[PDB]
Amino acid sequence: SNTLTIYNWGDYIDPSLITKFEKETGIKVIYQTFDSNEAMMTKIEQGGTTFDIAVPSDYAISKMKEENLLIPLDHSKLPNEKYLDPRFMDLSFDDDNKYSMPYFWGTLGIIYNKEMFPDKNFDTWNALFDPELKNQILLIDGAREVMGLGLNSLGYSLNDTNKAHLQAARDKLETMTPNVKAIVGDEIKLLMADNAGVAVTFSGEAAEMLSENEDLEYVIPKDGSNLWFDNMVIPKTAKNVDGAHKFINFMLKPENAAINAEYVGYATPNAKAVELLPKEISSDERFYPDMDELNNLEVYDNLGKRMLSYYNELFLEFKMYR
Repeated sequence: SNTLTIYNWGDYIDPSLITKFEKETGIKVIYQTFDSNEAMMTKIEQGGTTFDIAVPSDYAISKMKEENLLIPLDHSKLPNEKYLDPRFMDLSFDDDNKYSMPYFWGTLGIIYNKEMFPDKNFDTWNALFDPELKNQILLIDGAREVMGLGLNSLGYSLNDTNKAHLQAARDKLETMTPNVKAIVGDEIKLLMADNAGVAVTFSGEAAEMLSENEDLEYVIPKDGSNLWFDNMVIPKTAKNVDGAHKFINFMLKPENAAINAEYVGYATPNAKAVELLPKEISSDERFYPDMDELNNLEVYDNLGKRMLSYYNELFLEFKMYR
């Protein structure tokens, strides 16, 4: 058809690139946001003819593969793939990029106000359980994120499928509850803006936050955290498959990738776009770390429908205690 329907995370594109795309292709873009991979998957699983593009994380791509929910990409319609950094390609969630193309990548970490907590060390997930942090923490509303930090706080993998370990992680996270002001998503950056003094959320949200408030700092705990990749896919709900390839190729153009990274604040996977960014952005090693610095991070795995649903049930219980 002549309409393209995009499903993406909240606060995760420069709207001016959608305008630019529409003007350049004559395609009309419809754009719906989601707040988690779990919400996105639920909707895509209902089927019908809905979305031409979705932007799932790593494990969700592998899960959507398992469910036969993705359309293989025509790489001949994607010549801008050559500009991507190969370190972000051919990763185990989507071998040979058969189904997906890198959008943004990042980490998970702690954003804290250095003036509020000058005596604290957020180098460990265990700093978050300090009883001086009563009602101080804004936690990302994400099951893999929060179960993962609970597991990591115990010294376990964020992909642990030992049920005894998962129950231990839920019990641990219960002990954090007095320190939790709210469990929220995109609101965090606004709630922390200097218009609670600790947040756990994604690197790009932290980049935006730190740029507006000098007193904030972002640290990735040294006892392990998450490294993630969000990639564009064409779900089987698609009607405008050609248009979808056009959008993907458009977003792989370096000037578009640079504009997007500059506006949104997340790290680009596009090796030519990095050059186009202002050096104050690209030189920031909290957001553009050296690959050695990432050697203690773990990428979420698709644990299967049953175990992923159990993570979701445990996270929901944590959410309900309070």
